[PDB]
Amino acid sequence: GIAVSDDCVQKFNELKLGHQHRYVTFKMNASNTEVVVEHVGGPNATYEDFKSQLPERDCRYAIFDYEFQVDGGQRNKITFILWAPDSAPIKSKMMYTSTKDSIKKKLVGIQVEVQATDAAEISEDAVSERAKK
Repeated sequence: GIAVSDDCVQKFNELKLGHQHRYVTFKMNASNTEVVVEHVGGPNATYEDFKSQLPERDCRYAIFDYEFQVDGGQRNKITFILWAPDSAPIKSKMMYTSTKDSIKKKLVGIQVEVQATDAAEISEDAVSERAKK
């Protein structure tokens, strides 16, 4: 069973507790034995900084601290994202789907979950719609 590295939780806690990162992405390590931190986005990194780097033919996990306004007040939603494009190899989708429960349960405090399989499903409009639901 693929493990989740401690650093994943550390970076997540930095985002969740310290508001230190706008987002963190995660990927399987070279040996497919552990989930590891891939990218760390600074507090002022944009939704596009995150989305533009997702691989067309591989899967990723991510946490995005999604900020929006409701009636002029600020809100945030810790959003977990499974990026699993249809064009990824079946092996890869298999690995990331079957490990999804393990990583989510270690990242305590997720408020919103999104599973995206194509460009429209990972659009900011899609995440935003799900975050203020």
